[PDB]
Amino acid sequence: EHAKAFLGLAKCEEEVDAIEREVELYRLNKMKPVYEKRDAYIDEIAEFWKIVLSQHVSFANYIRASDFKYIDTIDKIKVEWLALESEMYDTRDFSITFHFHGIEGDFKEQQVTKVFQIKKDGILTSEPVPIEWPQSYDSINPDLIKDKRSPEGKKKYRQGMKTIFGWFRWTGLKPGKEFPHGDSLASLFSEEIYPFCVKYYAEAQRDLEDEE
Amino acid sequence: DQENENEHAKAFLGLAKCEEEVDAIEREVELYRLNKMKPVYEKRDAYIDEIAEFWKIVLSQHVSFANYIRASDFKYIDTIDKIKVEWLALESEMYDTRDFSITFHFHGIEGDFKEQQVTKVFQIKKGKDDQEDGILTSEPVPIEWPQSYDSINPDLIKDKRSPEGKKKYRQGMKTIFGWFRWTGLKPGKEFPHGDSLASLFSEEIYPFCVKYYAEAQRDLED
Repeated sequence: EHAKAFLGLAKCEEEVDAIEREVELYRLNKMKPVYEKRDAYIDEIAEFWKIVLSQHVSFANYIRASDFKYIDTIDKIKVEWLALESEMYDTRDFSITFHFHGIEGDFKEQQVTKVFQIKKDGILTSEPVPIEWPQSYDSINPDLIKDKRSPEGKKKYRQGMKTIFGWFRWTGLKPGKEFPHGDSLASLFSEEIYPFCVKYYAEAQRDLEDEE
Repeated sequence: DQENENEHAKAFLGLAKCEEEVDAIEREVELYRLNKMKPVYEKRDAYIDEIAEFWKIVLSQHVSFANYIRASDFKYIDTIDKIKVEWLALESEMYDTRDFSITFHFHGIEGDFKEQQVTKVFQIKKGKDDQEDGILTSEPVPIEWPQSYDSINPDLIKDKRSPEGKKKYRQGMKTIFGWFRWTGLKPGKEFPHGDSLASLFSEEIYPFCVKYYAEAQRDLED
């Protein structure tokens, strides 16, 4: 028994999913103007992103220690939700653009955009995007390493692919063969870091305020 | 740096205003969701009423609900055969999007617990200064306690100041029935975590009961 009720409940849950979709699209549309206005003010604050990325708890766990030298050069982060350009896109789909100020003689100033899209629930996927790795990473650079057959050549390949730079060539299509948990890192940016960066910034001052 | 510190000040003022706009947007979005969902909840709840043991299964399925009350109370929680939540913000914009009334119907137990319908109201309140999103508060609402709970019933205990009376008193206030007189305005003197329990209902149990029920029915197979 209860079959009739169960079928009805299944249809109701479908209606709920549809509403959630409409609600999120409504929110994304309303937020676009506010984010633009907000980001313009952020661009006026020196080490904003440096401070935010160092304030986020789990972010640091996704990358290597030696990466913070370059992460600290991030001067701008902009996320754009693809669903605002067309349906066919999940509301979780987005492009994220980073601007690195660089480091004289080691890491060049550059702007890199990576696109994340849901594929079937569902999982994020992406296409590799070019990024010039720090000169300091030549020994662990996948495109450079000559002969990754030796025990050290493999160690170095693994070390480099686990850096934030390895994340840029992540696709989510070869589980176990790419930067670990690239999809979770992406979600960190679109769901936490970009939307609530100001709150992280305020918390960073608050924290350094209690130590005062 | 009179220009930069001024730029930072301008920036901070600008950001504070942006957050205010975000807060306004969040409310507008939530009102839209609640209005669209109201009709779906009514239809879904009508199907739920055709499944007699639905709520008993859902409530035993939730991961933390059980942590709020004595295992002893489940005899009575098992008689709940209807739960309906209504969001107050839909009736007036003076209500916070988190404000709601929850109505329970208990089938009862012969000679011990009367069949009855009870509605409790929860509304946000703030203390000012600190960002404080505010906390939930409520007013006591009448419910007829089980006859067997006579000795721990707050309104029947004569002493409740003596060693044994105080113990019996505290036991009763920790039951689901004690939760009905919770208000959130007398910390340490009421049903423990009455506020978190109320949120469990409006944010988890009522909205996702069907997912909990399915998960429970799924564990009966394989």
